[PDB]
Amino acid sequence: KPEPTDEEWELIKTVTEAHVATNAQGWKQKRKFLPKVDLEAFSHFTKIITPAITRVVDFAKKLPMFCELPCEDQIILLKGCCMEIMSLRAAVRYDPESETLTLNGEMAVTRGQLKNGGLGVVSDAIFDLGMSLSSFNLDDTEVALLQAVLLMSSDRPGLACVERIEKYQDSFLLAFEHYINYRKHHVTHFWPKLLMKVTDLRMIGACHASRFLHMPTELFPPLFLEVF
Amino acid sequence: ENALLRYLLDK
Ligand SMILES: CCOc1nc(C(=O)NCC(=O)O)c(O)c2ccc(Oc3c(C)cc(C(=O)c4cc(C)cc(C)c4)cc3C)cc12
Repeated sequence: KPEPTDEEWELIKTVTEAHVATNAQGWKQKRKFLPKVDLEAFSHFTKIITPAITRVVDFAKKLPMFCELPCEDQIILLKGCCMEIMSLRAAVRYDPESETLTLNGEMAVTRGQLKNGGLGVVSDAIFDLGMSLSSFNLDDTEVALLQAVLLMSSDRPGLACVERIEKYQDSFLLAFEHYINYRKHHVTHFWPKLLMKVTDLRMIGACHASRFLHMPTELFPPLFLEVF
Repeated sequence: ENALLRYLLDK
């Protein structure tokens, strides 16, 4: 089973570090269990959205490949994957004992809070992912690599460098699988099942976008509105 | 129009 090359070991070091550097309190100790849909639920959530969006922006910037694209491309790639990444980042922090996700490394939310907080069915999707990601035992390199795959998505509307972006994603995909091969998880068909999680995360990002077409806008943090 | 994003990306 092919294990990672040396150029790939360096790409794994690059992405892991950029992720660790932009991941809140890498946190179970520094927790804060929170208590038609109440805009009072919005307050706690929209107030924590901007610091989360920013961390994704910071992860992106710390990948050279990302910095080599034209700004209008960087904007489109960040719009398209921000919720996908914030969502992976909460899902790997699912605690089966409390049945909670940890947002921003501190706030512990439940299925019910996130849903009635305005996320709706997307809440069930993210909890379901976290539950099903428990047995995967993804480490910081695996998560960072999933993030780079979502970030470097060639099919986002308006992109100029479709060909370059695709070439970068192929790169991360090969490092990711060779690292997966190296790690020998005690789970069957590990690589296939991960690619299925990537589709689960991309459904979360497409449904969030669609659910943001709801009526005022000034009530919503300004960076949240700029990443729909 | 992606003014805050644009800022956070150039800085
Ligand atoms: C859980 C995984 O997504 C998240 N993950 C993290 C996280 O852990 N990030 C880690 C990191 O980057 O280091 C968060 O901090 C989140 C904060 C709010 C949120 O959820 C929202 C809520 C609770 C409401 C709105 C909205 O304003 C709204 C949205 C829609 C789709 C529809 C309507 C009507 C309103 C938007 C979002 C992103 C989702 C978060």
